[PDB]
Amino acid sequence: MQANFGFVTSQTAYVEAGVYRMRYPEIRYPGLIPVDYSAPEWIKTVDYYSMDGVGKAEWIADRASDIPVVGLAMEKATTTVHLAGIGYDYGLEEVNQAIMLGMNLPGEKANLARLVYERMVDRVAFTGDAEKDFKGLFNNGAVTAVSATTGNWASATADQILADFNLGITGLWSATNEMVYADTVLLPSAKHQIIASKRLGNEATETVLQFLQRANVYTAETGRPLTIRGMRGLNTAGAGGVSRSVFYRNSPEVLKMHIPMRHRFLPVQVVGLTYKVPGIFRLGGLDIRLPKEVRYVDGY
Amino acid sequence: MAPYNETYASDYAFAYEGMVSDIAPADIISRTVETSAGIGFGKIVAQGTSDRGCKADVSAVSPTAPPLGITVRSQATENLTLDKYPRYDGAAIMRKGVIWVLVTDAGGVVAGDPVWLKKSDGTFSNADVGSSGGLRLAGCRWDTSAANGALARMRVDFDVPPVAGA
Amino acid sequence: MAPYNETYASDYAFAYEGMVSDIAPADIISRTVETSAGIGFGKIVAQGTSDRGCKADVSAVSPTAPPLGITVRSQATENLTLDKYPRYDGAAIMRKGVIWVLVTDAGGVVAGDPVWLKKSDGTFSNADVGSSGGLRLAGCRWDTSAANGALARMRVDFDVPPVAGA
Repeated sequence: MQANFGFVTSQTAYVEAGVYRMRYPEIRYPGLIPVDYSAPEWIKTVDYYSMDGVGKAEWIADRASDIPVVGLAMEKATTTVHLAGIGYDYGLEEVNQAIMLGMNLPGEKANLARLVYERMVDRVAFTGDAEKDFKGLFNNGAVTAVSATTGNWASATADQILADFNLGITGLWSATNEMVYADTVLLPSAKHQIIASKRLGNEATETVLQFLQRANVYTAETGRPLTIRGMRGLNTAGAGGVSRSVFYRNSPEVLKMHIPMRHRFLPVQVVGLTYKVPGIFRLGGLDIRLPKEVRYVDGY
Repeated sequence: MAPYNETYASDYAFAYEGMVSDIAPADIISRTVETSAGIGFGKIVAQGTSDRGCKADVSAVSPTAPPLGITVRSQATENLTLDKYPRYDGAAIMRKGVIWVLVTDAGGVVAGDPVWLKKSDGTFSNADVGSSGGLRLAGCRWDTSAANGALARMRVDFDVPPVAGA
Repeated sequence: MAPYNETYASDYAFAYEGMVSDIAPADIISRTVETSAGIGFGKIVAQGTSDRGCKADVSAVSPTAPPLGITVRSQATENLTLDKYPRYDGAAIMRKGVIWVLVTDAGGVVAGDPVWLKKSDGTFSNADVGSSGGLRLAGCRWDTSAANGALARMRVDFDVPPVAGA
């Protein structure tokens, strides 16, 4: 590559009008984590309540006033919101040399700033910073992490694969007193693909990934297929650098992420033939309110 | 539609060779390039013979003749030299801000370290070379942990006189 | 209508613990608080282990590992710690301006004096303690005559390396 804003082109050549940017892994947080941005800007905390009630119903008589009563109680919890920023700057003759070439430097530095903002939001959502203690989905220390029943998923028959995969869903179903079913499953990339292309038995027609899509606790009784999604950063997240997989329910009442301020550009300040535009965005960390509805299994 | 040098990177890189990081203060100084070949972007420069010129040759800097500063990435530079300031050109030296530079050390650097200049080539490192061929830029410090041959940002102040180390 | 802590003062006070006094230059630096408890407003800070963090513990600073700067009074700080930067928060360190700080010396200070740091607690004074437990912030000076335990403004420059004093 080069950084000169100027290229030597021939007069008998065609200059194809296509901007090809370099490739990066996809954004992948939208649709895997619920994000709600409705808090007023420059708030400092976020509050949320609960509610629980008790009562009993008995048999009464034509005159005996045995009618019982009900009661209520509440509890409150809180989280926080922090500030960060990124922005660009440029010289005078740089932008004037890019203007007579039809480049629009101020508008070409905003596209990439938005892109890197999305990158930052993704990194905050799916892992932690250890500067604000923003525990991520893949490393939250408040959820239970168990080990697989001797399954390396390489040189392993599909009996072991099925047992290990159903271990996560059977271990989360009994952990909530048989009330909730796993909705989505995130596996390491290396092992989402070993299980994606092999047959159940020596003689079969379906793959061990296509078998657990259905034929599980969640998909047969309620009628939707289980979202076995293949993930990127789970390859070595684990107890001893071993792969982790995550089973969870994916509702706004389990997970949340608060972004009060999305991304802002402030006025330009001119200091001696240099223009400096600062950009700020104010967001908080990922919150896992129900830790018993998220399960980690290591060693796949 | 040029797909050469595609590496399918996990996420965006950090910076380029001589890019700055925004902050309120910066002494940026206009000098004229004196070397026959150009001068690279994140490089150290010495005091020229033209009373406002600079050279890329820092083999003879001393506490009595301290280095002048560090060039910055300009992005509008005559398109004949790829990423350099051509001969007879405004150089834009910086001597107060925070700038990304290239690391030349075996074990790498961490957050707060001394900055040592190797006079032979003009490369920055963590410790002295050991044969009266290195200076210490007294007011200078790192700001990033980086491995060998990687980009790290450092904070620089060239008004503090250098220290000779044998 | 709160009249507690009424002293019927003769005239307005001078400043608060960590307030700044206006001037064109200031390096204000964003760091993340690493100590379990917060960090006070006009306080010295050391270099953290998080590559951008800071600690209030300066018991091990040396000329090789100089202190990082001085925090400033923010006035928007989470209202759970009274006047502090809570854990995991932007710290706003300053290292160039003029700032009001607290004096810890028997005889007080006058206009132009050296600034000595006591590594044991992290308090500023006029002269060295005398048991290899004090540093001199080489580029630093006072700007007000003040008695013991009063507020005095000082001018600070942290790019100059400190001096060890036994």
